[PDB]
Order: sequence, then structure tokens, then C-alpha cells
Amino acid sequence: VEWTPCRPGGALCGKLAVPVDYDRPDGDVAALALIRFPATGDKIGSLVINPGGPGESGIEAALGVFQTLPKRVHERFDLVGFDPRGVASSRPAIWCNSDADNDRLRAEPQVDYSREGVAHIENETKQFVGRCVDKMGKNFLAHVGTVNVAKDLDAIRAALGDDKLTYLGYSYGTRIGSAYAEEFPQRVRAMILDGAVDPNADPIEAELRQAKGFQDAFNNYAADCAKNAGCPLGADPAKAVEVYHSLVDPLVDPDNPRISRPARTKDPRGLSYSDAIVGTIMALYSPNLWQHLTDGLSELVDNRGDTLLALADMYMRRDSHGRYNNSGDARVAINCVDQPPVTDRDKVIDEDRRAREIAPFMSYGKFTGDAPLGTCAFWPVPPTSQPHAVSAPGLVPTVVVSTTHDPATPYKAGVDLANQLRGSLLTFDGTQHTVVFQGDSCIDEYVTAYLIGGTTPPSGAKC
Repeated sequence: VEWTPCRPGGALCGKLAVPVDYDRPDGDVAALALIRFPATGDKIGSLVINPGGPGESGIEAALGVFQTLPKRVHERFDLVGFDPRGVASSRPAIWCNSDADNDRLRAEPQVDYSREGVAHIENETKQFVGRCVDKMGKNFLAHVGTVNVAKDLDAIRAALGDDKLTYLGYSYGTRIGSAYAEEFPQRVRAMILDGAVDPNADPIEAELRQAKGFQDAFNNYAADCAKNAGCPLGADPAKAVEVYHSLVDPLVDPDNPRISRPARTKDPRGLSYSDAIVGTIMALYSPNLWQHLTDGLSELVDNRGDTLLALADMYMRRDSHGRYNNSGDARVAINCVDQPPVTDRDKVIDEDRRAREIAPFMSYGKFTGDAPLGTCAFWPVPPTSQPHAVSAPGLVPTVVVSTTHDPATPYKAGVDLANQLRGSLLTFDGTQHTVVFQGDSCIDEYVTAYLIGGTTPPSGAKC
């Protein structure tokens, strides 16, 4: 890797070629983008991070993380982020939707699960999969999965001059981690997995656990807000879900589920029901955003939706010129190849039945007896991985950080990952998704000690 300064730190940027198909090593090539913040003291090696998603840029993440890196870590490690194959600055980038495509979807309430509804959604999905194949070709799409990102990660380790890998992975990044752990166990110096993905999970049950996670974060946010003056969800947290629906349900035409009646906003779009739900989900990643949710809901009381629109934009990664980054398109393409998709109609219909009961804050009206297949049921390229218990017997002891009320990657998933990995569980008591290098000096203390000294947290370490 020829490094160059970056066109906000001591930052150096560079590229790395990897083969698109590893079985055809001298074929098409991808250029992975890399950023590096050199260590200030005695360098142990590079701390390579990944934010997850998938579709999330590691370069962007390293820039953020840089501001909150502890001084002992920054002394001893190059902070290094990278964009996985097909993501962000890596070429070729995954793209399916135009900016207009994304906008057009987000304007729809996406709430009608009648047969006509389901046919509509499923038709949009086919057109989406078509735009993917059109712009990317089936070969690149076939090899964007974690199984090959794991292999890129070893190339990155090597290219960085490290004998063994020191890795911090958040969320989906914990899948990269455990995958790398299984293929290159003898190359792992240290590894922290914060916000855990259990590769052995049933996809449907995981989804339903994630729905439960967000409904509980909703419960927690609303109980908090109920103690506060002028809570837009009311002073009785047992009624917050209903009150929430009295605020968002009118964004859908009562006699016709397909008609959006958006709340007024300074932006031309206004706020659709779907964007209202998305912005809510976004705010529930972190208590840091609870104030914003409370603002967004107070706005709704006046038929305004500016803050919720801005939250959904944050989630959707839409800048203020209405341009999207490719994280949405990459996320799907990568998710779709990491496991076999659910194609059974009945299971999909049953999940919806169960989801409406587990997470009412998210569901609109009544169970209809029908539900759409996910985008992955229509993928033109087969899964390059498959659910299994992580098995990496000689793996160095790793640290899994799991948060008690994490809506995105629930606590138990952290427990199970640590189990399979035979590593350490460090609990964070909180209602948020991930926590490492995000202000909590206790967590950071354990993580610093593990990174430098190799010292794992004691059994039952809580923080």
C-alpha cells in the first residue's frame, strides 16, 4: 500500500487490490480504500476497526472513533479503518437505486399488507434486484459476502505489516470478526466484538428478537419521557404505544392504506408514516437521540414532522442535497449472500403475525393474513455462507461486549457469541446499540487493558 496524506489527523490514505473472486485470483480486481492514524508512541501494530451495517464505511468510522480513542490506545496503535469490498470508497461500489428511487420508496406508507399491497411491495423488490444486476453484474454481487471480506481482512493485515490482527468490530462487524476468527485463527492477536451477531441464529427468530429489542427500547425511552414535562407520549408509559399511534397513524389515509398524508415539514417531502417509523427506530439506537425523538413527536402533535424526517435521513444516509451514500444498497447485497434467504410464504406470514404482537409500536392496523417476502428471497446469486456455531478452537481469548437492552443486537446474542468463541462477556447496562470508545470510561478501561496487556475482563464483569 502506497500511503498518501488525506484529501483531520495525521491521516494517511491508500488502496489495496484484492481479487473479486478468490478462486480466480488473476481475474477482476477490487480496490479497497484504507485510512490510517499512526500511533503517537511505541507501536504494537494496527488497530483495525469496522462499524458494521453492512454498507457502513470504516474510513468514516475511524474518523469518528479517532476523536474518542483513549490516549493509551492511540499511543500504542495505528488506528486503521477500511471500506469493505463494494462499500463507500472501495471500487467498484455497490449501487442499485437512484436517489429518486430511494425517495420514491420512502414516500410510500409501506403499510398495506393486503394481497394488492404485497404484490406492490414484491414488484418493487423485483425491480430493485433487477437494477442491482444491471449496474453490478452477477459476478461482483456473488462475491461481496462476509466470507470474502474475511479474506480481504487477512490481505489488509499483511499489507499493514502486522503478523497478527488486532480488530474491533461493531454490530455486523462482529460477523466479519467471527468469520475471520474461523478462517485465520492463528492470525488473531486480539479481538473485541461489540454488539454481537450470532451466526448460528435462525434468521426469523433473530428478526423477532430484534423487533422485541426495539419495542423494549421504546418502552424504556417512553418510561423516561413520562417523567419529563410535556411528554408527547403522555405521563402513563402503559399507554405510550397507543399515544404514539395516535400521532403517526394519521400520516396514513384511514380509508386507503396506500395514501400518504405526510406531516408538514420545511423540506418538500414532508413526513410519511414509513419515515416516521424509521426515524423512531434510528433514535432508539442511543439515549443521545431520545431528546430528538421527543422533539419529533411533539412536532407531530402539531402535524409537523421535521425532526423525524431528519432522523430517518440520518438512518437512510441522505445528505442535505438529497444524495444518498451507497450503504443502503450495499447492506442488502451483503446481507443477501451471508445466509440462505427465507422463501417460505407461510413462515414469512407467521413472522408478521408474531411481530405485530411483539412490537406494536411498529405495526399498523391489524394482521391481514398476508406479508411480503424480503428482498433476499429474490436474490439472483446464492448464499456464500450459512448459519452455524462458530468453531475456532485455537482462537486467542477474545472480548464480546454486550449491552443489556441493545435493540439492534440483543444482549443474549452477545452471550451466545462469547460462548461459541469461548471468550469473555463484558456486560454494559444500558439501552443502546454498542458502547466501546463512546464515552464510558469503565468499558474503555477494560478494552484498553485487553488491547495492550492482553488482559481479559473477569467473569461477570459489568460496566
